[PDB]
Parts: sequence; C-alpha cells; structure tokens
Amino acid sequence: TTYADFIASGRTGRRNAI
Amino acid sequence: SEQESVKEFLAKAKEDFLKKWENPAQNTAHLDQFERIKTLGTGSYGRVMLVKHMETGNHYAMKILDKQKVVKLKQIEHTLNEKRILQAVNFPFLVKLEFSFKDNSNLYMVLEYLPGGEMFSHLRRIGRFSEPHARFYAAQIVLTFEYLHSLDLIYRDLKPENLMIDQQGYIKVTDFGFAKRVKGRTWTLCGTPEYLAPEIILSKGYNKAVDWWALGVLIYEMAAGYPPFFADQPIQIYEKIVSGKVRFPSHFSSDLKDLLRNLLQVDLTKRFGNLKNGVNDIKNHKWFATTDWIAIYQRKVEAPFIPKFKGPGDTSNFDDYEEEEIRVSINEKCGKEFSEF
Ligand SMILES: NC(=O)c1cccc2[nH]c(-c3ccc(O)cc3)nc12
Repeated sequence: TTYADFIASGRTGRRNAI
Repeated sequence: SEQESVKEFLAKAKEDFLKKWENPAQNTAHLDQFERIKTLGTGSYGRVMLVKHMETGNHYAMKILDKQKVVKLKQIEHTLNEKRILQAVNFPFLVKLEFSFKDNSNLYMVLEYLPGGEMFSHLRRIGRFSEPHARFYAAQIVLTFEYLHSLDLIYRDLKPENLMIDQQGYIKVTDFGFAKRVKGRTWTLCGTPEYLAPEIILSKGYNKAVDWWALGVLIYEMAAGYPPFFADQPIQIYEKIVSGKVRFPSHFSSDLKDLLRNLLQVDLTKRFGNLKNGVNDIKNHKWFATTDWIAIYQRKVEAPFIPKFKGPGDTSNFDDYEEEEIRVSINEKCGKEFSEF
C-alpha cells in the first residue's frame, strides 16, 4: 500500500529544509 | 459589507507592519531575567529552550543562536530577516516574539510558548486526520497566508513541523527563517523537498503561489497521513513533483480531490490562490462550504482536538534532548554582523 511504502521509507521523521 | 471589513483590516495591518518593519524593536530583555527549564528543540540554527521569566513566573520558548556558528553557516541575513519579520507581524495564527536580545556569544528570541507541541507529532501519532479536522487547520493557514501575502510576505516553509498547537487547540505558524518580503519575484532555492512547488524545483522565478501549492501538500498530508510526493532521496521526490501525477487515497471525498487538483496545479495560470479572485477561489471552494471564516479568525469554533493541559510550563508534548550548557564568552563575538538584532 502507499502508507506501507512511506512507513518503510527513510522520510517519516522531521524533515529539514534544503 | 463583509468585503469592505477585510480591506479596512488589511490596510491597517499593512500600516502596523511597515512601521515596525522600518524601526524594529531591539534589546527588550536580558538573559539573567530567565530560568532554563528544558531543551525543547535542536538543530543547525542553535536550540529552543522552555524558559521561566523570573519576575512574572511566565513561561516562554527561547530560541538561542550561536553568533559564530551563524556566521560560519552563512545564515546572518536569514537570522536578521527572521527576527525583523517576526517582531513586525501580528496575526492570531502566528507565533508571537515576546522579547529579543543578544550577548557576547548569542542571539535570543523569546517566543510565546506552545505547550501543545508540533502538529507533526500529533499527525504521526494519529496516522491521519479526518477531513473536518484537516479542514479546521487548513482554514487557519488560508487566513494566515491571506494576511502574510497582503504584506508582500512569502512564507516558503509550510509543513506540519512548522505548525504548533496552542492551549485552545488552535494552530500557530512558527519558523520564520525562510519568510521573505517579495514585491514581484524571487529565485532562491529554499524550503523542504516534499513541500516544494514545481517552479522552485525547475529553477524558475517564483512568487506567493508557491505557498498555495504548499497548502495543497499540507492538506494532502493531513488527510492521507503521508505527503502526495515521497521517495528515499530529495532528487526522486522532485521528479514526482514535476511529473505532477497525484494519486488520492480512496477515502478522500470528491470536494477534497477537486480542491487538491486546483492547489497541486503545475500551471501557474490555473492554480487556486494565484487567479483573478485570489484567495476567494479557495475560501469559496465546496470543501470549505461549512467553514465560518470569521468564527475561525475570532477563535469561536470548537477545535476538533485539544491537547492534554497539565500546567502552563508542562513539557509532555515535546521530545527529550541532551541538556547542553549555555556558554557566554568573555569576548564580544561578531559585533558588526549582528548590529541590527
Ligand atoms: N514556541 C514554541 O513553543 C516552540 C517550541 C519548540 C520549538 C520552537 N521553535 C519556535 C520558533 C518560532 C519562531 C521562529 O522564527 C523559529 C522557531 N518556536 C518553538
């Protein structure tokens, strides 16, 4: 599922500005 | 007339902003006036600490920046502009800068304390917000952007990380680091990958429409529980954004998908918030038909979620960080660079 793809990814934590 | 009221409010608000913008307040407190309670946040900027104002017993969040590190990371302009904007603005959904000062080593921004913590934590914990819950937060953002954009201000860093929940369950926009005074256009590459408009990624000259695209991302993330464009690396995120192919979860209502297609719009001549009727295209969309805009602004609407209140200086809604010392050098550092702070 889409949520599963997201959850297993490395970008579920607080994201930094570039 | 309801539209005559908004125009008079915005005219007065512009006048209040320009005055404070021209002559910013400086050195309105001292470090010895506060008691440190706990580190609330950390990063390259420095840190945020929960503080207690000795005389009043009042709690505040204090952002502390190391002048030497600011100069080393080339963030002088970014730091000065953040503080100059924040002391000049006044809106219910914007965090209040209560005091500011500097010493030999540091710059200090004493901000209104938001015990409810970040929307980010609440959103990851719950998974996703229901549509009326997402709508309530979205409406506050719409009114905030209407206020900021009337002052020729672009926000540039909308995301659940930069939103915090107050005691009443209402939101506050926090980080003004990427906020900028833009009369016409800007070209700077800034913001958070998942939230970047295609025109930023494509290195084009851009305007306030980037904030309306970011609103589309925020609404999608609040409603779905994940952003509309995600991948392991920023480069892969950017390719998805420029492609523009958005997939909506089956639970998204037709009114939600329609609004999202109009905000997550690659073409600048078709994106809501950027057309002839400006902000009214969003305000009057079907998804916001049950939204009483005046009641939201006046904070009369019952919030869908009210955080657990347990004292004015309660820290339960924040993560724990390493408690580092606050060193103040005997020698004045970077005096010239931070003269206007
Ligand atoms: N206000 C808070 O309670 C708070 C708590 C934790 C982290 C925070 N970052 C900020 C903030 C506000 C304005 C700004 O230009 C930069 C950061 N405010 C808080």
